[PDB]
Amino acid sequence: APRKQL
Amino acid sequence: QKERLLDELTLEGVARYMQSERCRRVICLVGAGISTSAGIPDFRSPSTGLYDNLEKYHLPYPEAIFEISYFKKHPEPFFALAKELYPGQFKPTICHYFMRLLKDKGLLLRCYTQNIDTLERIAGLEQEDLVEAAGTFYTSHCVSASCRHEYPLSWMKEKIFSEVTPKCEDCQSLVKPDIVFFGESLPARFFSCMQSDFLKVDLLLVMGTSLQVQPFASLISKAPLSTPRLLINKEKAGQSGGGMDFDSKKAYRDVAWLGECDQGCLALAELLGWKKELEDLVRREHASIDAQ
Ligand SMILES: NC(=O)c1ccc[n+]([C@@H]2O[C@H](COP(=O)([O-])OP(=O)(O)OC[C@H]3O[C@@H](n4cnc5c(N)ncnc54)[C@H](O)[C@@H]3O)[C@@H](O)[C@H]2O)c1
Ligand SMILES: *C(=O)CCCCCCCCCCCCC
Ligand SMILES: [Zn+2]
Repeated sequence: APRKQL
Repeated sequence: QKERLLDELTLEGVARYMQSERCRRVICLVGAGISTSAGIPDFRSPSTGLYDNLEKYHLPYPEAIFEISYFKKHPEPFFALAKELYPGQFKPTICHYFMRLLKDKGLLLRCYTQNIDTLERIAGLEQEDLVEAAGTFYTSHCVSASCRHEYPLSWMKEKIFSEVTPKCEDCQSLVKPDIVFFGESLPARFFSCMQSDFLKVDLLLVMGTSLQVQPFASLISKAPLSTPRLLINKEKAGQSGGGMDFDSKKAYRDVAWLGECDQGCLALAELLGWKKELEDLVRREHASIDAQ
């Protein structure tokens, strides 16, 4: 599952 | 085929289109700007924004407080911040209720929200209407993989106001709100719903987000090329499916409306002849909340 990032 | 379905790249355009028989399936994408009227600060606004208001938590930098690995080694800044920010009252905005009315009018396929304030559920959106893309403060879990004890809001609130850092009563592992901290995986539902929903979407309605958080931001370019996209924001976002082209020779489906999300929703309500119905919805529901 790809990932929370700015 | 990059077809054209908006007659004009204005909010009247979008309204007429919304009144067409074709427009049956709306997706909302929302962020922190839709709750600023309810007294919750966003990150990016100046002086008021959260990234200009953390200095007094002695962090490596502002962003760190919301980072999963920093939270893990030191959860205290976050929980002290949670106490500073914890609202006296959870009262959804007009923007919120504008999506409630979509649901009521049969037009809401989904709301994809970045907020963790639960105002959407409170405003009447059922679980099935929602993808909480950054999770929720409503429930919490201990971080031990093999325990994963749920704890209620009240337990978590007790602890916060007590200035006690939440520890699992059983295993002693740190207890985290079911928020998706930066560095975390987004929930399973997000990707699965995005596979199903964007093949039925007649209109994208994007409100109060700077579209800098991934992979939520890219949702815009999952839309069919012919699907019109309305932004309701103070500032233009989505520029850098393709990013938002508002203003160039090639523009064909994107509109920006620049102002407060509350103001925008009321204006669109107006064009649909919804203004009174929306006014009455806010009032009845606001009072029902004050009744508790
Ligand atoms: N309520 C919350 O849950 C909350 C609050 C603050 C931050 N956040 C987190 O911040 C992250 C950043 O994403 P974001 O884009 O939502 O926040 P952001 O601060 O990056 O951007 C918010 C956007 O809303 C605009 N805006 C602010 N107030 C507005 C108003 N009243 N009317 C119209 N537009 C308004 C700002 O100009 C900005 O473009 C998200 O991941 C979210 O989880 C959540
Ligand atoms: C996604 O960006 C993860 C970081 C979430 C930011 C949390 C901001 C919420 C501040 C309000 C206090 C909590 C009360 C529900
Ligand atoms: Zn535990």
